[PDB]
Amino acid sequence: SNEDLKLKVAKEAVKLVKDGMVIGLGTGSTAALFIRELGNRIREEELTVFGIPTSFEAKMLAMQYEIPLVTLDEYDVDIAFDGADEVEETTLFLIKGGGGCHTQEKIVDYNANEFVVLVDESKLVKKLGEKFPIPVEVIPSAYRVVIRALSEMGGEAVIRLGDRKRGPVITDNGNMIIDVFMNIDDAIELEKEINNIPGVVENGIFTKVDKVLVGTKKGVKTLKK
Amino acid sequence: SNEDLKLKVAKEAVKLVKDGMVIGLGTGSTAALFIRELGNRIREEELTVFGIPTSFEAKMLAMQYEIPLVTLDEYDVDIAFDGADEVEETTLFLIKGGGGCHTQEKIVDYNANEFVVLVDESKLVKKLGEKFPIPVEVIPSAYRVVIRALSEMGGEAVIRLGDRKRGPVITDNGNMIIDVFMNIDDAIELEKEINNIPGVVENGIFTKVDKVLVGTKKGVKTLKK
Amino acid sequence: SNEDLKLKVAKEAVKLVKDGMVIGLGTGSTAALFIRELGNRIREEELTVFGIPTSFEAKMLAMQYEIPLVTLDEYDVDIAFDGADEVEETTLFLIKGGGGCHTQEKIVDYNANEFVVLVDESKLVKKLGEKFPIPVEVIPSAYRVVIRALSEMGGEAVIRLGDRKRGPVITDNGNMIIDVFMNIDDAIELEKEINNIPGVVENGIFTKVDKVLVGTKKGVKTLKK
Amino acid sequence: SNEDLKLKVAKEAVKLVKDGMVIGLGTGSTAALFIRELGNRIREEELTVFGIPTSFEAKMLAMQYEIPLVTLDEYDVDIAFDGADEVEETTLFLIKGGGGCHTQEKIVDYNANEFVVLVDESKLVKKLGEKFPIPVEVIPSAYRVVIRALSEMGGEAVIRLGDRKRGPVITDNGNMIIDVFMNIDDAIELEKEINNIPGVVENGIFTKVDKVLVGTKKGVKTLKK
Ligand SMILES: [Cl-]
Ligand SMILES: [Cl-]
Ligand SMILES: [Cl-]
Ligand SMILES: [Cl-]
Repeated sequence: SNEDLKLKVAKEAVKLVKDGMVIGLGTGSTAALFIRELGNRIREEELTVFGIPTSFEAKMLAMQYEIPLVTLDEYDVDIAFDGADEVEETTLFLIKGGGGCHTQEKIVDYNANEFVVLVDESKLVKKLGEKFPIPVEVIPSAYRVVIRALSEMGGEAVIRLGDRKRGPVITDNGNMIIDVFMNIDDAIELEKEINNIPGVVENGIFTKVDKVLVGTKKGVKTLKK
Repeated sequence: SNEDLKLKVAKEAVKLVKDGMVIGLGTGSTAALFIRELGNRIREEELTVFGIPTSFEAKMLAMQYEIPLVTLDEYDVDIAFDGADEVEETTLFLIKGGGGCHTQEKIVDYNANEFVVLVDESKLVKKLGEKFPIPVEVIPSAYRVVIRALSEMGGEAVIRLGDRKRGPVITDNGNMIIDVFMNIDDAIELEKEINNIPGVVENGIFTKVDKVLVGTKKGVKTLKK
Repeated sequence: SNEDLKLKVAKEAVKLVKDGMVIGLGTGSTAALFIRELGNRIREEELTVFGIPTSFEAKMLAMQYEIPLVTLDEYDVDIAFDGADEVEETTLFLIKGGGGCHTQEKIVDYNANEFVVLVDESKLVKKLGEKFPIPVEVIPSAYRVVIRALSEMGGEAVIRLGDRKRGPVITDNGNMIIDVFMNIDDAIELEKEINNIPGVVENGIFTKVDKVLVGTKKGVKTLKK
Repeated sequence: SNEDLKLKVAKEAVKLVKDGMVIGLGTGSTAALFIRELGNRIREEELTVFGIPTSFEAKMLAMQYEIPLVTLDEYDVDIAFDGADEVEETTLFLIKGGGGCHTQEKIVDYNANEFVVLVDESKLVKKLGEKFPIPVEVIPSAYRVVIRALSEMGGEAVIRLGDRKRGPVITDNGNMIIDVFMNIDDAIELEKEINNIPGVVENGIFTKVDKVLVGTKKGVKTLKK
């Protein structure tokens, strides 16, 4: 699972943090390494830096690494750092939500002044959604009719089931997750269309990325449109 | 308040129900009268009719009037009956969610085989949203950034505060409500764009309807197309 | 995982269902097998039987096996069937909530006219909670202070984390789960005390049951008192 | 409604705050005045004091008066300040939850090193629960069986309905509120018994106060012991 490349991008990403910044703390294994680096760098350099978490996980990690936490209802974010399940090469469109936290991730990431994605090179894809389903957070009363709508749109949609709870996985917001495989022609339009299905709260297509840091065997390349 | 006209429309609407149907049970004063009529009809004619609620209000009234409730996750709705805050005369577009329940309302109403709106004549308007704000259900962590997005779209947005609970009104789904006055040029497109703001769950613009029953002093008229 | 003994108990349990009943549908592998048997019986005998689910799992299985679902807010349950993580041999006290659904389970199971536990023989224990921790559903804001409370009570408490969603496991009600090992010397009082910790929603000690059906190699035995 | 008395208690209460403390920020009109006073004192004396909110209201007010906010999952509370609907004179037992926020209030207030209640003189009563119902926060699926349980206990239990939303008032936690009139013979035991009803999250009886500051025409008096 490319941990050395993940750590490499985390250590490079943390250099972008400046004293006085409010930083969005992403979710997933790559973000988690970044949160540890930020925690270290805050302590060792006596920085005044606050974090806004994108999940209970990010919140609990921040606490462990002693990053002061604030909320988006109180502060704007200077830079949001987050991972991705896929990054489309030519567009820098993402699929996120493998970890079931795409809703709070999007809220922070799209609202930050800058949104930086942190990935190892294996996340790069030629075609978004070819090999990874789109996560969709759904109001529980609407699961059947959202599966219908997604199926009408050409998707193969399945409810995400839990490993440590019986039945559907539940998000930090109390909703279910449907994962849907789609042939994505126009990712911007598809993101809009899925969100307009009654019962859909948010989906894992991200189309507003400022830049992508990619850990490779050679180093860290930056991608920007 | 037009109670006479509301009762008239409810009494006429209940005649559309056929034995064996699953009926969507709307929310608000007019839908409440309909639920009473439906319960009375089920009793007096011994119909086998089930209901699917759009709110905890609808669930409680169904209990009170002995309408057996099933779930949208198992059954499609033959006819959904619901109220509206505004019905635009030329388009039959609606604003709903004055009572805070537009999200579950839309899940039921848009998915019903037939969606029938029940209003008294006072709800008819020349221009949608000229005199009533659009309810928007919002993930609580996102309220500040959603207010910003709505303001940047030209809206006057205010968080709805409560009287029987201190602070923000909370929906049946656990979220907050922002009410936003907007100049609605293209209702179909605005509905879509509001839903694509991160942190927005659903909004009160409704642009799909089968027919609108309107209680007037001379009787109930049916609007369609 | 004793699938023969679980299937055996499910097949015997379904015989207790009578035409016209409302049946509580439990959660977990043994309950799932019962739900299938029930659906088969309803179909092959053309029974008029309704279900009330204890979880999103039970809801989905009821859909799959064509059991019409109603609500506890409208109907009482004739017989609730559910599984257990442990059944104490002398008292028939249980631990439930291994699958994270103990809160809704307890709501249904304690209120049913008859509550029937279904287990294979491996679930029988000499001492409740010696080898299995008590699940505790917790308001997220409270997890730290609940860990403290449970520790004061002599428990070793740990937040349940997931792998299909990053971070804490979230219940069907949107809360967290703390699992706590305790030396249980009065189950009835411990259940009551845990529930009086601020931030605790419900716990997995069950001290009310009508009978326990146990699948053994020599047949299904029935335990009571 | 005794506004000058509330103000005078708030002004006296704020003197109890010391630099470096973490303070619990209560809910309701009297607490809101306290929050204003605290915000003023933090700014004017350049205190390093943090607040932990007991509601979305308290969080919103803190932000408005620029009190830095932390969470109970991160920090313990030195002093929690909160209001009350009733304060029984001889015992200092309280009823809280008039504003629908008793659950988060109890989580903070019971966990504080010191819990201070702020009331005007009109909140003092001879007998707890004689003139005011006990708020009870209830899992929505359980409202009928919880009404039943409370009624079996001798209570007159009624669902609290909203005025700025249709149907049941919903808490910050996404649950319903049932208000129940009871003849309270043993408050400590009743608090425990109500909490052990399946589907009850928390109730408004509070039995653990350190002191009560009372606003009277003459001044502010401290009740303790
Ligand atoms: Cl995620
Ligand atoms: Cl509404
Ligand atoms: Cl479970
Ligand atoms: Cl309150």
